[PDB]
Amino acid sequence: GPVEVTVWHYWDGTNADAFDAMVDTYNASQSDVRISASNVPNSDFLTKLRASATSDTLPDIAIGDLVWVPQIADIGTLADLNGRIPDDTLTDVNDALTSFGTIDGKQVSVPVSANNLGYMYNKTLFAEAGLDPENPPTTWDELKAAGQTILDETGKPGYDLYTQAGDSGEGLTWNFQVNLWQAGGDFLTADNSAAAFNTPEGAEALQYWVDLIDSGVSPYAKWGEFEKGQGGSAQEGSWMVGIWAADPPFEFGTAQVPYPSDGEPATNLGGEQAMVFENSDAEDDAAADFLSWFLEPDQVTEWSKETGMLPVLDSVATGSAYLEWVESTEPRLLPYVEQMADAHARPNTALYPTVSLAFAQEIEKALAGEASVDDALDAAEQAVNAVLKNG
Ligand SMILES: OC[C@H]1O[C@H](OC[C@H]2O[C@H](O[C@H]3[C@H](O)[C@@H](O)[C@@H](O)O[C@@H]3CO)[C@H](O)[C@@H](O)[C@@H]2O)[C@H](O)[C@@H](O)[C@@H]1O
Repeated sequence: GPVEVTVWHYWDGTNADAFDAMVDTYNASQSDVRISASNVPNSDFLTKLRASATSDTLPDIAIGDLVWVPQIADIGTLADLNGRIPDDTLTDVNDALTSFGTIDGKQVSVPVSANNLGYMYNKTLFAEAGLDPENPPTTWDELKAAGQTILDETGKPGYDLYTQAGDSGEGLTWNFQVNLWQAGGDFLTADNSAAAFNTPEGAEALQYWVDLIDSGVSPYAKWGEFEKGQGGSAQEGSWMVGIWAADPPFEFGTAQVPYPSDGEPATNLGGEQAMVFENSDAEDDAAADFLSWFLEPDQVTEWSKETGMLPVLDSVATGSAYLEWVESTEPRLLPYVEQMADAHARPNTALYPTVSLAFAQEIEKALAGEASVDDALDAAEQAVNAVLKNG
């Protein structure tokens, strides 16, 4: 009988139905491996893995959020996927995501879905303000000026900023990182040992946020006005194209995230990564056989099409097949697809969640008007370095 391989994931809905259909397809396509997939709730997933390490009942495959990988790598020994998944598959996978998935030299994760942040806007409100509803802003200066027009002409915020840290800080941090990278900035140093953002580039990105808030274009603590149909625009994840293209709350448009004339295009990557917990070389190779099949172009194309998630393979994101389909079926996803070339991943440190909250709490003081841009970047660097240095 087949090698039995367990997969834990947190997908629900369409995504879980799609994944179960692909498991069925793989299971019926050969007799050497049988995949048994289970849903574990997103909020329960890490705590289940910690208990499972203690009870020696870890799954063979875990599929987790990007920022979980480094934490999971400390819960249980992860197999190296290099030499298990075909070299040409791993080369094709988005480089930011294979780099992210490299811990102690081993390819301990591979992405199996992707998403990124984009610019979404309300065409009806743009038109009401006297803007061209088909011509979104392309630069920071264009966004500030178009947002100012929306505020001046309609009394509504031109652009939402994610300005409150909340429980994790990640809404603020991961929206800010986009603009830090577009300014030519870095978040941590290349070895994740220290902050790298307390720079002219960092101050350019934070001064952008503070200028938007100070003008009233992006009020402090007013996230979600855009989503209510009461706001010009917002950074939104690619998953929103799918949620809205079905039952839209208003006529929305999408674009590349506006970037500074003195800078470069950038965005931030989300999505799910697969990890194989090390057992025997036979069992690791059984698990990696399923992941190899899952990462072939035909699977990645059909999976992306049906879930609205962005493909993890460069060859699919840039392929005529997939692009023609996006143009025919979900054309507002195209800017998100094109951004896969410029997208960055967060740093692969196991302290990232603590780093991100320490960062977000200090930066929020500048957004709230309680600190200067220079003092908040100094404070954020102190908080982050204390978290990184002291472990
Ligand atoms: O962009 C606003 C968002 O920012 C933070 O979350 C960052 C994570 O966003 C992604 O996860 C999203 C899923 O893809 C969606 O299908 C859905 O469940 O929403 C989550 C985020 O809530 C990304 O895949 C992750 O890698 C990112 O870390 C805030 O914490 C969120 O509250 C905001 O929604």
